[PDB]
Amino acid sequence: EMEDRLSSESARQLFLRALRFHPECPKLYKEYFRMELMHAEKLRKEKEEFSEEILKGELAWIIYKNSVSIIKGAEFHVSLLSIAQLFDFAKDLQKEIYDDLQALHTDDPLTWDYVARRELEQAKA
Amino acid sequence: QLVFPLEKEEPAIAPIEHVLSGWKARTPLEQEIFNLLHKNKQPVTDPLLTPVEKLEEAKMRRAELQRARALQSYYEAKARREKKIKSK
Amino acid sequence: FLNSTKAKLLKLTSSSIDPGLSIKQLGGLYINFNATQIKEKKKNELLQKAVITPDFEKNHCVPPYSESKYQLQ
Repeated sequence: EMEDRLSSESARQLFLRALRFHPECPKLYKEYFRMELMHAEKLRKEKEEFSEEILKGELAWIIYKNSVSIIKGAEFHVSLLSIAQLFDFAKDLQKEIYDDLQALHTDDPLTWDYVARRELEQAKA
Repeated sequence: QLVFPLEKEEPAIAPIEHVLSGWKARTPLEQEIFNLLHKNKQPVTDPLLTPVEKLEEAKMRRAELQRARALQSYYEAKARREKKIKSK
Repeated sequence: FLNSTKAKLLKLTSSSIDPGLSIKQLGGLYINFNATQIKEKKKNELLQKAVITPDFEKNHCVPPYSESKYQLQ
């Protein structure tokens, strides 16, 4: 629907119905999260060629809170961040999710490791 | 030849876009998505792809259909360019 | 075919949507669209139902090639 027929709204219903059949599949949540961020890019370029809240990526941010609630996992929350970094727009969305990583997810080794590797990223030696 | 009953029948397989209109929202995700959409100007479903049951607001939706129809022309008009470009 | 969209021609997003399953992960498509797997299976299954068997050399007398219907009954 998206990449061929260019219909964002029809693809949304196919995703939303898919979650009711499979409420616990993380792959469905990540692809749905990615899909809305794709919808934001189409609208940003639409404005350049010629609603503010969606253009900020708020509509994808709703998915993030709900998905974290259903799937209480450290790896899944970090996974949603990876797609978020891939989209250049709305760095606050990447900032918001990253901040929640430390506060919400603690006492688990993976979260502390990710913070360490981010800091990693003759004089140059 | 005469076929009885005279009333015609809709084809066996609905092509998805007719089906997706029937679905509604019950889970908290679909509530929040729909609420944010309706407070804005963005529509839930496709006007041209999804048919509906056969005044001033109706004219605006007709105008929205024309802009939506104009958009699909633009992306198709855009696509043909690189196809000619890649052919070159 | 699996991933050849016109959105790939009109680069509008950095990424695409990835379905986990792939054509190569499966056996592949049954048909070809340019210039045989099942026929290999039929050839292999037919070969497994062969009268030439292990211990064929071990057998002292070969079973008869063909028999009348009356004798079998």
